Amino acid sequence: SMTSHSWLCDGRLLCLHDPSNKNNWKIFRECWKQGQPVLVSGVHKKLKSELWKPEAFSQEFGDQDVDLVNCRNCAIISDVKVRDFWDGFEIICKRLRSEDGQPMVLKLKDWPPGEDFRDMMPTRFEDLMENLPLPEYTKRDGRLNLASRLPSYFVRPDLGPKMYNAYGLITAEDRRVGTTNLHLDVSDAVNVMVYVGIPIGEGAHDEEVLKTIDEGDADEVTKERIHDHKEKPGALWHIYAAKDAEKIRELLRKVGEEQGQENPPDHDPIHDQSWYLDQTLRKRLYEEYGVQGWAIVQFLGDAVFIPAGAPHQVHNLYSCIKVAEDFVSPEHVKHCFRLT
Ligand SMILES: CNCc1ccncc1
Ligand SMILES: [Cl-]
Ligand SMILES: [Cl-]
Ligand SMILES: [Cl-]
Ligand SMILES: [Cl-]
Ligand SMILES: [Mn+2]
Repeated sequence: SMTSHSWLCDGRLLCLHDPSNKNNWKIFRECWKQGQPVLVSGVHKKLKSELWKPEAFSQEFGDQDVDLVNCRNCAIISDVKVRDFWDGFEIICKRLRSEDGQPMVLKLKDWPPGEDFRDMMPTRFEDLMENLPLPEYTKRDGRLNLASRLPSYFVRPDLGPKMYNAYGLITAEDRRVGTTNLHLDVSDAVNVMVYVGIPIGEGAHDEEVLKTIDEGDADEVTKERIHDHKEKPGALWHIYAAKDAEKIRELLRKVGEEQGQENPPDHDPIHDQSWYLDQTLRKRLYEEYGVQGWAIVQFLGDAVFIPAGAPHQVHNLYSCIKVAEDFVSPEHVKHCFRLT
């Protein structure tokens, strides 16, 4: 039967089932006040699906200049055309190649650039903002969004949304690599998976995707969404409570030292955005520091709510289009305050 919600991560993660249910706030707010992330499924069904395809982005915007990142070695590919990224999104034999002759795993950097999303893509902007879940929190003028209401004593988020476009990681070696490394944001955010691209030509790597989710520490209820409902999995997240950020810094300082980095004892390895916590680092965090995280698989249409100050990392399983909006909830406004 249709139900209001369910639990993931063995009861530690709320999953809301209907993105436009006017009563969601009653379940949401209790979980949110405790510093937990929240998942809302089904947002894809509310969107105009023709607006969120890689072929449309290539056709409409393909002549713009951009930089890309090689996810495997963090190298920048400077001043290429945006079509060079999009035309390889699903067709592997069209991807830019590394010196070694392999197709590259690429991320499109800062596109649309800065705050231009609304000006460049006015129809996409309308379609996203009108269909965000928890609208009193997430809309620019929502009754519980303080972004437009705070003085300069608080860091205000840039006008959004922001897009995250990147290929899926492929090999066993790629399992230890991040699409986006561990970092934190001083505002809350909602991140929506608007498109998942399962490739062709080398499209058959369905079994390395299961070993990544399994080793990623994903829960048994999550593994059932694949095998039983045939939903398309985009990305594996790890999120940590804001209260655990300093223990995470202590671990990454210890590991930097062991790997012979030379860092001052105050340096911030989370702000550096230089680490991805692989299965080894996540076990060590748990055992040596007492810190447990939320391992989340974001499927097509899943909205991930990320609390202000919560460290998080993302590993694309397949090619993804994500769109995120920043907001400032009253629950987490401490995280953006400039004093004490
Ligand atoms: C896939 N999204 C990448 C991302 C970057 C920063 N924060 C959250 C997500
Ligand atoms: Cl548009
Ligand atoms: Cl709401
Ligand atoms: Cl990064
Ligand atoms: Cl908090
Ligand atoms: Mn982030």
